[PDB]
Amino acid sequence: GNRRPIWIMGAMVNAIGQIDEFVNLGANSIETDVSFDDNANPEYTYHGIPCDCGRNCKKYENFNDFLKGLRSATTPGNSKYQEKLVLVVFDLKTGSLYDNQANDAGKKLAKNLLQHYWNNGNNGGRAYIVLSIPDLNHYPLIKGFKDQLTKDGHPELMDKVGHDFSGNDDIGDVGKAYKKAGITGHIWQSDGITNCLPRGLSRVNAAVANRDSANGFINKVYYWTVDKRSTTRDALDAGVDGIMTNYPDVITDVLNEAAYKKKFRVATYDDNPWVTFK
Ligand SMILES: [Mg+2]
Repeated sequence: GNRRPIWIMGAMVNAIGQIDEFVNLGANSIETDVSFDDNANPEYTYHGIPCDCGRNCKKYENFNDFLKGLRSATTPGNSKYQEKLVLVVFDLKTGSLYDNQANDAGKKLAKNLLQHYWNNGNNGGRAYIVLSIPDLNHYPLIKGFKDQLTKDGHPELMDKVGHDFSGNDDIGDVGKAYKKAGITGHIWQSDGITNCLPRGLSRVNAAVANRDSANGFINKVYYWTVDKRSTTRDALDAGVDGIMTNYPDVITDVLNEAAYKKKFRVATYDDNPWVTFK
């Protein structure tokens, strides 16, 4: 049947210059860390130590600077536009906040994205965005984000927004979180661990089983962080939709292997990331 569209996602793309670096190596998507200040306002795109093996952990920007860069990379006609860059996952570092600031953090995030990425609806960046939350108990962040875009008069930009819970929680507990949050679509499911440590495919397989089941809730599954061809092949054979990597050119080389070219292709803008592949 048809080739599954795959998101090749650059890991820890936290400096404006790294957006071209990863996209030019073959990524169609990036993952970016977002730190929060003591008032739940996004502050930096900063991961810090410890981080993946072989990476400098300390590159960062002011978050709104990063968003203006990412807007340039994803706005047709801009001198820096990358037509291939179609998804951004924000790894929201809400661990520094109290649980009762999760909703406030969603609202602050929406205000910044509206102003600096979507430019108040004037010729904004076109990428789809996944709000990845590391703690299921922070699910109120989603309502905050949606209510703030609604208040600001751009509720439609939620068509460009999806969701992930990154903590490797049990799949049924993830689904309960989404039920609590009132969410019924646009759901990505991460599974992974730092490239520094080993991991098998058991939870990836459970996430794919949920995604492909008649009444499951996951639309897409992505596995992180994968820097080896063998691991790439294992994840593709498991049926994942995304692979997060420090080396997009390794993943691209695997997808260009003749057996994999028959079964997968690199996702473009017209592949809606919220639709389960059939
Ligand atoms: Mg991260």
